[PDB]
Amino acid sequence: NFNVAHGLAWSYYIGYLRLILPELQARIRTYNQHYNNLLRGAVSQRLYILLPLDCGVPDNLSMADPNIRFLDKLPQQTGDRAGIKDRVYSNSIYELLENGQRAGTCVLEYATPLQTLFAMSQYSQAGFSREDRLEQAKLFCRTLEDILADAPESQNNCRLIAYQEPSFSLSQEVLRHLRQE
Amino acid sequence: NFNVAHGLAWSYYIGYLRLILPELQARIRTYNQHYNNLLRGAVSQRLYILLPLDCGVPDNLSMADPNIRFLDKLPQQTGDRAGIKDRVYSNSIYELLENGQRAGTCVLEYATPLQTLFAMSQYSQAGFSREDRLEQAKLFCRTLEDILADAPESQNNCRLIAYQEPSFSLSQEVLRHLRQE
Ligand SMILES: Nc1nc2c(ncn2[C@@H]2O[C@@H]3COP(=O)(O)O[C@H]4C[C@H](Oc5ccncn5)C[C@@H]4COP(=O)(O)O[C@@H]2[C@@H]3O)c(=O)[nH]1
Repeated sequence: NFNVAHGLAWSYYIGYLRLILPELQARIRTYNQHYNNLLRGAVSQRLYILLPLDCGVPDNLSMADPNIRFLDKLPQQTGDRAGIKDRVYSNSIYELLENGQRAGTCVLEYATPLQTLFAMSQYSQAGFSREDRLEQAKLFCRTLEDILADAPESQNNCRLIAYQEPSFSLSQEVLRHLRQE
Repeated sequence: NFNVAHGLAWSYYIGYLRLILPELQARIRTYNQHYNNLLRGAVSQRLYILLPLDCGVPDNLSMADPNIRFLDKLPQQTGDRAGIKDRVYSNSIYELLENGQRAGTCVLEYATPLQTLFAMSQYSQAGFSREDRLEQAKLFCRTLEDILADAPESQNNCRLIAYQEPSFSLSQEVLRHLRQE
């Protein structure tokens, strides 16, 4: 069942990343210059993409870690897509707390196809076991990294954060990637 | 390569159809009662989903047929999704012209995963030929129909329109499905 995660990764590139990454720096600059609080640190460049290998993808990031707190939305990106006039692509900005204080600010989200792998393992008609789910999650991330390595749209625009939970700190995991830049 | 279209279909259900179909009747009623022109026909119930087996999915439906013309958007559906606060699900309403006159009004769009199958066949690193694309497109539609047949979310909410181009009239193809209701 190689083909499942392979297709989901290509889908994620074709239907999302290649569309939004080219416009993301401009959107962040606009946020930083026009909407961001005058007294706060700039939003980091780059979309940070969370890849939990157990495909546990909560809708609310504050569920996964208290130290990750919603700050604001970027300006919306819209475009006609497959018969939908002005389909909306939206991204959320988070503050990352270290010792009750802001250590970082970045555009952050989960790779939503990992939600599909999770659900497919829960639905009997999908014919996809829980054991194949880790293997698929890993294959998804490899394929995605292979794609972005060749992608002209990835111009230091994008950072993948793969992780496994065995207390694990997600905010620390993100701060580690954020400080490397 | 059974697994490609299989996963894309499940993804389409999990990440879209199961989320929007339950709320679609309410959204259409709201449009019909509050936003729709007093003197026009009601928008049909049901989301009409175009499935061109050649995976030719233009962004603008007026490209595919002059007689299909954008009228309006439904009210937006929003929800927190995978770390994105207020991700937007948007649908477009079209008028369908027969002899220069309005014969029908419906919420209409293409199945966007067919765009992924198309693009995957164009990108060398995807390892997916044009010949496998028809087979995958067919498998996508079968899997989707299998899912919706068991789906509690599909409550006469949803109509699949599969077709192949050999002049073919898309608006007629849609009017045929629309008049069956
Ligand atoms: N028409 C229509 N189809 C939709 C819509 N939303 C999802 N779908 C389709 O549902 C399936 C599963 O969705 P996922 O969210 O798990 O995966 C997505 C995640 C990412 O997209 C975004 C977009 C905005 N913000 C975050 N991520 C790329 C990937 C593929 O996205 P698509 O190529 O658009 O197709 C998908 C896919 O086939 C919609 O609003 N309209």
